Amino acid sequence: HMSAIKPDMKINLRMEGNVNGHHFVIDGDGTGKPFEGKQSMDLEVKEGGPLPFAFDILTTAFNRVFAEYPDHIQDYFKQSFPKGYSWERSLTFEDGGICIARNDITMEGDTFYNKVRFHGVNFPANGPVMQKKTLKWEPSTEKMYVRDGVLTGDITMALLLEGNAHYRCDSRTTYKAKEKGVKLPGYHLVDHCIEILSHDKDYNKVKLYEHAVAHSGLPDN
Amino acid sequence: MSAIKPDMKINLRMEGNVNGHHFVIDGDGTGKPFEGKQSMDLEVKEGGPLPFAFDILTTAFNRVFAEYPDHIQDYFKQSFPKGYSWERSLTFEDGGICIARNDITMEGDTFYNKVRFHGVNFPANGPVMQKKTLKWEPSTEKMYVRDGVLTGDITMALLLEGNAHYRCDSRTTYKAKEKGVKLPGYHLVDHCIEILSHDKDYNKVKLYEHAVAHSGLPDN
Amino acid sequence: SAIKPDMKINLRMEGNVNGHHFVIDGDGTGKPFEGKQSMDLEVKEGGPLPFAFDILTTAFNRVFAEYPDHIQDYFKQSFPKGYSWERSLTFEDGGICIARNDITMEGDTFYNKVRFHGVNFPANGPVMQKKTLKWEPSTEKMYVRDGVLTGDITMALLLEGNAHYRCDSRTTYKAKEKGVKLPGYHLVDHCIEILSHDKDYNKVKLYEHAVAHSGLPDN
Amino acid sequence: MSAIKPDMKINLRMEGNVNGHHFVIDGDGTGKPFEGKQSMDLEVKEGGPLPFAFDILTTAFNRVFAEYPDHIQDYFKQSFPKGYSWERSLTFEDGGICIARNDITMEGDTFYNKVRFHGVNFPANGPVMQKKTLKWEPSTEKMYVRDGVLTGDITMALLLEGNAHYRCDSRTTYKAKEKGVKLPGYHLVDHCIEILSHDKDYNKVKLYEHAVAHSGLPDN
Repeated sequence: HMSAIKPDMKINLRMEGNVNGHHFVIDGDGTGKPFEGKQSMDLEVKEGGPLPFAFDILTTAFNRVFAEYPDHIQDYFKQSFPKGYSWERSLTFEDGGICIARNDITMEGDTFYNKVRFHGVNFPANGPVMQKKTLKWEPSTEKMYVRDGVLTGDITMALLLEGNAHYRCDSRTTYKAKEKGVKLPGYHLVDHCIEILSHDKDYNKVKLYEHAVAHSGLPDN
Repeated sequence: MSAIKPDMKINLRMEGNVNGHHFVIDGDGTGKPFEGKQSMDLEVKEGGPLPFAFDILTTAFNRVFAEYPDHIQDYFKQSFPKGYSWERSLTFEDGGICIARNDITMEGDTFYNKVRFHGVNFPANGPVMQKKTLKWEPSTEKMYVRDGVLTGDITMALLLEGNAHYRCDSRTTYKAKEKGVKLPGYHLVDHCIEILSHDKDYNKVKLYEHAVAHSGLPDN
Repeated sequence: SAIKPDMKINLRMEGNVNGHHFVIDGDGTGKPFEGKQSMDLEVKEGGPLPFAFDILTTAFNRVFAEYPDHIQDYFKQSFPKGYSWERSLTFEDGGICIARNDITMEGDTFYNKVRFHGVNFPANGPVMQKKTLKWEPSTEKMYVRDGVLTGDITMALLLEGNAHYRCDSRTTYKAKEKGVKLPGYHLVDHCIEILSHDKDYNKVKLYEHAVAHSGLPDN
Repeated sequence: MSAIKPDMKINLRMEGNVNGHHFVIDGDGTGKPFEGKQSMDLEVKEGGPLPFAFDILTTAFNRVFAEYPDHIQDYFKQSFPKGYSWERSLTFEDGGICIARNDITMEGDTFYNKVRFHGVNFPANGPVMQKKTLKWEPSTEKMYVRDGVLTGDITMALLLEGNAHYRCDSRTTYKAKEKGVKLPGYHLVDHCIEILSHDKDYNKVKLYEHAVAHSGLPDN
């Protein structure tokens, strides 16, 4: 239908979560261009700071409506508004650390609202996360498809570590629309790149940016 | 002057969210720490009736209730009266993943458990959302130290109607709250857990568990 | 190089999946610098295969990837002495495959000795029941772990009725000669296709196109 | 008139490759199936000496030698004179991934095993390639039926030099050569395996394993 999505969107996000027995609340004002698949956010930890973990593991939980979609790819995400949609996500890191995240997404005019939740367990004390040895998320490629009838995305992720070592994480998100009638898209790919643009010593304030582009792979891309 | 007594009470509240259905469950239990045997009556206070298999939360309803033999260090009875806390991951073969955690404390003859539980990515047509589970099969927990921390891994299996099984890998880390508590060597904990009875919609459940720690073959 | 812009390809695989043994020969031709290669495969032994042919197909040389100038090309750098890989394919339903290929080049031809071993596919899975359609296009991630080039992939077989069958690959790349320069983190896009086949895939014509890039926001 | 005797011989030859290194290990030993014990002296005919920890081949060297109680259907002993076969995947925590196979048959009082074994992606600096393993810890195989086939999953751990552990998940699929043989229901199989003896190079090795099957708690 007609979406309600206009090319400059405000972004309003709200995260509550616990890693390793440590609670934190974080807020973010942000703005974006859904149709260019770009956005940036100003996160500010409202409780639980300084976080004793790496802020990087939180970042992808900070909306694939901001994915530049070609018209030969069904945009399950933009066609899900006004009503909106919600995702669930597991992150499984290679040292048995595992997070689950939920984000539920609505729209009040020029603004997306995100009630996000984040939980992480089993991070080992001398690992990259708890010792905060992380540098950035490398550029990834999300594999999009339908299983048991739900748009699913899997990703093979890797965090750059000091020493230019890499820390592997597997990602699986399930997206569900709030409204009936949303066409399921054929299998596709979504390149992204996420980025901490600026940040203070303790990470209590953070500038985040993301660029996500959908494509069919080779070749034709 | 022991912190652990032969007949103990168990007081628990869990709060969780699986597939986005919120819930709070409360349990009122009794145990025999030295016999590794305990039972519990749980009543759902919010979220009833639960739209997923009650079974998935049951191991998240305390290893002080294991019978430990003298030749295996008993970390959990050693962690009291101050307490301890576990974090747990449950990874289901169909994408089902839960994380959970329990902070156990003690007042006199009573354990106080604050428990959380979050489950994502269970399919609509799987054994959990369809409520086809009957019971956790009796299982063996592998206990070992990794990075300063007591850790158990378990190959779990949920028995289903039609008698197929449905697999879960669990990892649990246990952390004493007081310093200095001595880490056990490598060992095994035998478990069996059961819903003795329940009301139709699982708003009231009586749970029972039994765990016995051992060293395996060939000394058992 | 001495890797020519038009290479020929000599393949020879020997395999065993679910205790079914097979031997498969393939000869083809390539445009290494364009990142493209097709091959005519023939099952010399153990056919008609009791399982989906697609699972063997990535087992049928990253040297055929278009590498841009800002990315180290480990694979063409490894020649003319060559390189090797072991790979593991972990499928969602417990089915596991491992593969190895030694890749040598004498003259204008690449030679591959390729091994491939599969265990624990369920009797009624998409693999033993032949319900696979094609691999979907993919995107290998290349990084270094413990001084060895590694490429991990989120793979997915398209099946009958458009369902998918997930698979996770890990591949480790080892240059033959010492101290060949390890590349920085990067991606290869892939697309592999059976172009045509006969009834029981005793005869198979394959194509693959790989392009290396450093991801957004550049690619 | 039962096929299996209380004192069998074992003839086993293995062919294998880990990390591009080929090898052949031949074997000769004995054991008591109804007791669930066996032992064998293993000779490296080729590939020797072996770069990698010898322990990772050890479980790949027959559940016939498992002690089953009358209340559990013994799939393996009900497989013979015809015999049975297994496939194995070993998935190590640091990316190392093994797959193995064996066809077990019988000729008189001898079991004959054709063992294949292939490990890939073991990190040059790991305990595997660096040979810092000491032993497998005692374990418990979880036996159940998937798609009509006997499948046992294990939570394995290697003890390494320095009191650390190395984790490995096992999945084995068991298939009789004979039609009809009836599958048991869920059970546990306690294992313990031991290099009893070996030369500095590990080209000659004496092995011992002990298997006992049971219903787990509280029926053990």
